[PDB]
Amino acid sequence: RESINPWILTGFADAEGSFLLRIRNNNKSSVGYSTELGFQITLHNKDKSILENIQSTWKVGVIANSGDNAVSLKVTRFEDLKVIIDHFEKYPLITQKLGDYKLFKQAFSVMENKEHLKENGIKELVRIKAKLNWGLTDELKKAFPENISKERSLINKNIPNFKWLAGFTSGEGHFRVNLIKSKSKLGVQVQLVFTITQHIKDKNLMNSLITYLGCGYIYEFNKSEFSWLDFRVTKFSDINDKIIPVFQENTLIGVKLEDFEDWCKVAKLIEEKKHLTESGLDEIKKIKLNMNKGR
DNA sequence: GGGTTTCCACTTATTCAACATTTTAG
DNA sequence: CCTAAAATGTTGAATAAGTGGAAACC
Ligand SMILES: [Ca+2]
Ligand SMILES: [Ca+2]
Ligand SMILES: [Ca+2]
Ligand code: NA
Repeated sequence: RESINPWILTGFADAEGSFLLRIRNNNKSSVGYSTELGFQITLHNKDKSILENIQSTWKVGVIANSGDNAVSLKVTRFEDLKVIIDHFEKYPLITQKLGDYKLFKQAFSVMENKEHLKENGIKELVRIKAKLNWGLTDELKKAFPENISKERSLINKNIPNFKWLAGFTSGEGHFRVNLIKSKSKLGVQVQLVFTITQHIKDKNLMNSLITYLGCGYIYEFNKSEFSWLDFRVTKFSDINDKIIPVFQENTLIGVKLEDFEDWCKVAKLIEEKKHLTESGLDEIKKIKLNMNKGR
């Protein structure tokens, strides 16, 4: 029954939200197409209570299973989309997703004017959809023979505050205990790692985390044709003095919170040098077993 | 109406989270 | 030598993004 701070909500939407525009062949519509406009977040079942909390913050949206292991919050009821717009006007998005929101807003105006029931409005929705997310299907492009741009301006914005960061990290952030086989006396080095992962279309934002948080580095990764970035922090001093205090003051949501708290336990032990004792490493190992995929 | 809207079931691709090992720095 | 810090690479599923079907609203 708890609500979410609005900037945390926008950071979580930058991480996990998606805007939807359906343009559907419909034999019963006057113009031959019906439409649906919306916002949605799909998460693993274990984080259903986040969706319930967003739903009670906005008082809009419906929650439904999405397959066997996930669950969605979807807002497509047209009048309820005014809450979505009012929220993201007041607490605006930061990632390239802001561009998708701007297209969602253009689609909202077409629909608010009832133009989507006419030829000209459907054509404008098609032009808007061509720039949104994955674009037009081949079928829908062939149905609207017209030179239609798929290009948009890139978004370039700075992290607005640490609440946005707590929300974004609740989505994309990762805290772990990395056990490194070592030549140390004890034979296992404990490394705490904070990671944020993102596609390269938001390299600017990613690169800025180094300055925003005053620590870390960025790597690129390649998997066949796909590319993404990690921001990482591995220096214990930065973890303990910069990362941990941020998220104690700006509280994570979801089960990621419990992983952060467990991570902070191991930070305490390292600060006490108990990671260099057998009784310590044993406890660290137990804590790690119950984090992330092992929870 | 009956054209339009809204919801639920369910699918798809891949961008995330996750992870361990291997070097390097100091 | 002893630890800490950074780099090297994967992996596969939790995301993002999307479609089929139809009840029922206005
Ligand atoms: Ca994302
Ligand atoms: Ca995500
Ligand atoms: Ca490599
Ligand atoms: Na996530």
